[PDB]
Amino acid sequence: SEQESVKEFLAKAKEDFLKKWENPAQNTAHLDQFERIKTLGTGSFGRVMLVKHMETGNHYAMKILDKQKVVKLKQIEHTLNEKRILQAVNFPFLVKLEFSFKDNSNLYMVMEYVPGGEMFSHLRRIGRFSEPHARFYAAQIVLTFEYLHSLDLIYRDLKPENLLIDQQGYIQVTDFGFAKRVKGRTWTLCGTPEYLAPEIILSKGYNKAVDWWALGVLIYEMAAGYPPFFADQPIQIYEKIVSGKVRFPSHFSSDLKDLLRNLLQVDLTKRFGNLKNGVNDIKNHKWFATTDWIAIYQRKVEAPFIPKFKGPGDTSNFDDYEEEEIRVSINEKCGKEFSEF
Amino acid sequence: TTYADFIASGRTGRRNAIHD
Ligand SMILES: C[C@@H](N)[C@H]1CC[C@H](C(=O)Nc2ccncc2)CC1
Repeated sequence: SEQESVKEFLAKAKEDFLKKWENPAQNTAHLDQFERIKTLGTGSFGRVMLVKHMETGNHYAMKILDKQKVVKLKQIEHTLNEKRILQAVNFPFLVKLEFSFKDNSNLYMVMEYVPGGEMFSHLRRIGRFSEPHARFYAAQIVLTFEYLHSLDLIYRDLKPENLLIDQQGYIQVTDFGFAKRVKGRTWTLCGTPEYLAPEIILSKGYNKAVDWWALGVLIYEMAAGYPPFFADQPIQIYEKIVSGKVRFPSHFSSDLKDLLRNLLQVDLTKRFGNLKNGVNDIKNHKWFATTDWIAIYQRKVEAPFIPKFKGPGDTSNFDDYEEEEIRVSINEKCGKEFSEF
Repeated sequence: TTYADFIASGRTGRRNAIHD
């Protein structure tokens, strides 16, 4: 009866998604409504900044993409995908998109500000998380992928850099730049090298099973403190991924090793998440025996770690970046390419 | 140790996505 309830919830969440998917919100704010405070992180197309909404006094995180840079890198369709998907989804562990708009130079997406910082920062500083701490995070991602995959979405860029910790110590998944809604197979070589499934590297055509492989890598990295395949050059990492060879640190519990062998399965027809029981093979695994899936979803479990928060607008959980001016050209750049944004 | 090998490696910082 637990399985049937999940199934009904997902049926309704699909209907809500589809109405927004088919009729996307557009142009819901303007730049001059926001005071820009500080840069929170960077990427190849622009940056994410802490901003304050002047009419309400609320703080947000604003993602800014340079249209000319997106075109140069051939990321037009990926950028249109990102916004279209993010405006339509609704889940406790996904960052909420509040406004989007564009001007002559840039695209803008304004999301809830998540003050606890990136999982990456905390993981590097502590070294590694204990198995129960790792388990708490992993559960949230399992439920998030169950939601996403039921909507025909593939996420494709799971890693600690993309996972933000909120005030309550729960995860928010951000950065939907490679997410795609797709019923069959897809072929784009994208993602982060340490996290890529072998079928992506081998140019085979691939599906949602790549997210389950990436979850294997994440769980290993959280519990070990380093990823299962690392080297100084990406080409060297690819060699290791396809080889089929994983070593586990001696402190891994036998249950965790077992989970991991089934997620890091080079053979698609043997990989947990891609068998007939689907996500249930993962949720029913021994390693997750103590996880109350409903309590996690409702956010009722006490988090193992809560970040220090010193009031609204505090950025102490984030690194410092050099600040750059936002230049807005007097001529419209790339109008046709981004007309649907 | 593997941990020491990792910490001395070129990839302990934030990792960029690939597009190409
Ligand atoms: C892929 C990485 N380069 C990218 C990870 C996401 C991050 C972000 O959205 N930060 C954020 C969002 C909302 N609230 C606080 C921080 C920006 C940089």
